[PDB]
Amino acid sequence: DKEFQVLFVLTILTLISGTIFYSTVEGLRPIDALYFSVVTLTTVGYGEFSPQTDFGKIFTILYIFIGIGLVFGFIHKLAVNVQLPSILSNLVP
Amino acid sequence: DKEFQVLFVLTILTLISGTIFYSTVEGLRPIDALYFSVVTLTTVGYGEFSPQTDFGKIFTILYIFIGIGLVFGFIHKLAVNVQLPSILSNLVP
Amino acid sequence: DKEFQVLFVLTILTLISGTIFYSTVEGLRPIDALYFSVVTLTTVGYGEFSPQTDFGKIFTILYIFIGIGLVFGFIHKLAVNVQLPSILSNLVP
Amino acid sequence: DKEFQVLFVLTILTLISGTIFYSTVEGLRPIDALYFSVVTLTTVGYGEFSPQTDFGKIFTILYIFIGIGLVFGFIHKLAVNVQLPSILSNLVP
Ligand SMILES: [K+]
Ligand SMILES: [K+]
Ligand SMILES: [K+]
Ligand SMILES: [K+]
Repeated sequence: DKEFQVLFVLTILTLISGTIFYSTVEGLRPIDALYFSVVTLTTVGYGEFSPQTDFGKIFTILYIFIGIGLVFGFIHKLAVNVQLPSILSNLVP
Repeated sequence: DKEFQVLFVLTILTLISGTIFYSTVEGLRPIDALYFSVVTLTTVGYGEFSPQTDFGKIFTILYIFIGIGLVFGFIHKLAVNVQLPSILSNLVP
Repeated sequence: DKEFQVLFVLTILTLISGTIFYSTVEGLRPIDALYFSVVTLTTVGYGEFSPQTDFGKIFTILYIFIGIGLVFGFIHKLAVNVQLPSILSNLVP
Repeated sequence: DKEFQVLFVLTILTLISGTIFYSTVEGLRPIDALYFSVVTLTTVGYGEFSPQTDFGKIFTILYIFIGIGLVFGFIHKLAVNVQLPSILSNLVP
């Protein structure tokens, strides 16, 4: 549960970093920057927003490599250590 | 096999939730909303439909984090506990 | 190595099925249909081609759920049982 | 740590190959070709750049199958053998 908290905070900080970057460099609204960061790191990739600048493209490359591991790490812990036990508890009437 | 049934039902409910949300908030046809929900949670992300409203964007963020774990959990069980044995059984003439 | 061969053939058959479906229902050139099938099941999802018909959308939903498991199963075996040993062998001068 | 170095170099070479291919065949700027290669192999798939030629489509199919395993292998090692210990070390004041 300390592992979950840590992954939770790391995920938030990572996404705040993306939000700051894309709003600054690609000129997105903060909400759009946050959304883009999430859709990128979860690898959903809508692409409706996609970096138009080389700085944006280079950062996105680095961001994916460093960020995917921590985002999926958090999702995996969320699924196995949080959602799994919760659904199980519901199954005992 | 009770695990498969549970993951099956959770996946259906999750997708129904997405269908309801996107048809309501983003104004998609139910079929398009369902399709969008699936393409989002499996992380395929065509993006032909992509949320235009901030409510849509914020929900999609939360939906991905909560939904990916249960959708891939179902796919993984479907693959290992259902498809794997089926193909194996076919390989004995 | 029989496991690799089986996953290889299952992957080919799965992709041929997608090729047939999308060329028929969505009217894509066979090459475009094959490409779409691959980009869908590997979850890359360019979306340049994305189903315009409801039949196309419903099939794509089912196709993803049934196909992702077998495609990633093949990729995983290709990586661990084929590429891994190959690169290792190269590392001994 | 020799495993990390090897996966690091293999990832670089794989991406250089993609950069060369897409700039040549699809006529992309090298930076755009590199970006496309990364967004493809990590399966993010923005699709803003998507192959217009059949040669491009066929290569992309083969590239995904051969490349995904080595890119995610590198990401996984980066996450578990590099990022994991680093964050842990930060947690001891
Ligand atoms: K993906
Ligand atoms: K994707
Ligand atoms: K995508
Ligand atoms: K896309």
